Amino acid sequence: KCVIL
Amino acid sequence: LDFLRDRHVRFFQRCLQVLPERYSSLETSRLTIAFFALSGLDMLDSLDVVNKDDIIEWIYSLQVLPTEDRSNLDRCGFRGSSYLGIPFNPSKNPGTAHPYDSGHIAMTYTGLSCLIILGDDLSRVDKEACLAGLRALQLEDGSFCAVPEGSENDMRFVYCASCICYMLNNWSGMDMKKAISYIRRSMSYDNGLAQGAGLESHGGSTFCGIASLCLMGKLEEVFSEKELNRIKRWCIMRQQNGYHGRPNKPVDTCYSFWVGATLKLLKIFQYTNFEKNRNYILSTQDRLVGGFAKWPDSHPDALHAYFGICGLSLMEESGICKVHPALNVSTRTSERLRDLHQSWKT
Amino acid sequence: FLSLDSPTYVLYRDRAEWADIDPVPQNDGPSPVVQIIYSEKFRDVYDYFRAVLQRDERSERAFKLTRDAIELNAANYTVWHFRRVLLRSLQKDLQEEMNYIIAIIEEQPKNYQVWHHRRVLVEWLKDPSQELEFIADILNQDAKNYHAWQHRQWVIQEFRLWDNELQYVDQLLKEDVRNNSVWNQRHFVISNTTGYSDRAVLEREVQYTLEMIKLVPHNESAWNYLKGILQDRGLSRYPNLLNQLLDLQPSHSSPYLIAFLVDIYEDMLENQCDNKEDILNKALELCEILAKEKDTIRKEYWRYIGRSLQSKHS
Ligand SMILES: CC(C)=CCC/C(C)=C/CC/C(C)=C/CCN(C)CCOP(=O)(O)OP(=O)(O)O
Ligand SMILES: [Zn+2]
Repeated sequence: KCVIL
Repeated sequence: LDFLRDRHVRFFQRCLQVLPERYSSLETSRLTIAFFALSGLDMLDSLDVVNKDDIIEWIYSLQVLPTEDRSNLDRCGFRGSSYLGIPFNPSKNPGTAHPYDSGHIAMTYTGLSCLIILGDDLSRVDKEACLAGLRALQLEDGSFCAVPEGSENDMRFVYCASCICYMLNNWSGMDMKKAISYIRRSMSYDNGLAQGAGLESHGGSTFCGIASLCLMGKLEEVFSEKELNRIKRWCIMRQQNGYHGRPNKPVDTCYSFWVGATLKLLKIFQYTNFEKNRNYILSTQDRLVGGFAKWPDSHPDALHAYFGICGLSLMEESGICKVHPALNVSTRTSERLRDLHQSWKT
Repeated sequence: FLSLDSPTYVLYRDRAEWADIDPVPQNDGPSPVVQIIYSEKFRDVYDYFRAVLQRDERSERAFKLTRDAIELNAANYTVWHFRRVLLRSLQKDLQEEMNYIIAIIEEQPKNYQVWHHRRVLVEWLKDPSQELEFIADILNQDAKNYHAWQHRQWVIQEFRLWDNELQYVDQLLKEDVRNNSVWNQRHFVISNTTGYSDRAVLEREVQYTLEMIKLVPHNESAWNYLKGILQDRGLSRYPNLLNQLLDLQPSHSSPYLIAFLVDIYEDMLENQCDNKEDILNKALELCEILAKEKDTIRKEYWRYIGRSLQSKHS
């Protein structure tokens, strides 16, 4: 996963 | 293999419908999930499969409008969702005062962006309120925070600010000179752009920096030719097959857009290897449920489904609209935005 | 106090201490978009969180409620903000909160809200004594965690804790000379302490990097550092570098080395060097070597660089 916030 | 277009259309449709209890951590940023889905359908020219009017009302119910006494201007913009419990109000009546209700820069950005994609004309958007809210978020160093109550500040939000100003076709939302200064100061010794001064340059922040400057129409003015050449070198070195976000890190589908789009804005994406990039992106395609993952044989999500598609778009994949690399919407949508801005000037 | 998975857990709607509060439900209107389905337990905690939030109740029970809301969703920035409001209002023991956030971050090291919370706490306490060790532990599970490095640079700069960082950097580079984050830290430390204008420092660094390159020649990070600390001084101003690199070419060759040479040659052409047309040819020769056999994936890029050199120096 890529958490950008 | 091949691009399973219909499968992805359904994937995005599902995202707009209902999400499993295990996506609760996205609650406060549901609006960006909607953006990934809508913009993704737009990119696949399938917005017809959704009720644009229902969604538009939902989005407007997320707008934080100024109160009667206009005392909450610095807190206007859009919410990520209705998690605060404020009664559903599609930007009709004024604002029902609440101690902790304010907008979030990334939501104001994706919100406006969604409205434009859905065909709305932004007439119900309190432009001045949003711009006032934006201004309040900028720090002395030129960067931005996400909410008036306070948060971390970095390049991600500088890009959000730029997009908002661009879409509202009004840059009074920021002190451009200071933002530009922040962007320049983020340049690393290796020539890429970092989240902030001194930090490791990164594909995500490099995109945010470069894209912001392009949106401001000041790329050439801010960086010298020599500088742009160094940045280009750093960016094109990110391709291994697909793209990674930092030297010596494994590739991830979403960088096919973050870096790819940057390369496009710098006019040298054309010199990258298309086949290996396309092959990598497709290798992360979920042939069963649709969508894309960051890595092959990994679970897909809305973010990678959207960016994987935009990555493919950069190479003009058969079946995918061309993506505007700086605004992060389909060129068609950017065009409609041009008409909108023009229409305003009357 | 009462854990969410305890056999005796009781919904807030069934707790006497909460009888006076009317829960506030979330409503997404007639046609909800990207609606997440919530368990009874989840919705129950948040229906009361909304109630307390809406009334800005600075109570001890609200403080305990945030602990649950956070366990359910640590990414809800509003919950963290409210918890900070309460920490102040109730004048809670911040040293205790430090232990709390320390555990939370270990479980969710990639969450933005938790790192921001810890930074606010350290600012409040003006105490950075636990920071460097805590970060080193996090970097132990992920040596490239961007949040960890960002926090580490903030702590070091804010409380001027430069004394041991260069040694920390040296230790990590030994564990993985390819960690691009550590090379960035090294440049961060040096440029903020001695700087690179001291020829003795520059020489130490250039020599250090060449040693690392010799150990693992195919490492973009090492090469980027070397070029980074010299590019603004002028690469062509170091005549012995050019020949030392040409000497490496035989065995320690890599696309990074070739690229470096091309960049050196270009600097020369940029500074009206002697044997201009000859230098240009040496560059073009390398550009093609990169395109045709050493960095083929960038074939069209290198040829594009070549065309740029010819049309600029002829
Ligand atoms: C909604 C929307 C389109 C927003 C655009 C504005 C933003 C938020 C851009 C974010 C760009 C970006 C990719 C930032 C990096 C985020 N991370 C994942 C940071 C640190 O986590 P790591 O796992 O170490 O990252 P990685 O290893 O992928 O570099
Ligand atoms: Zn990703």
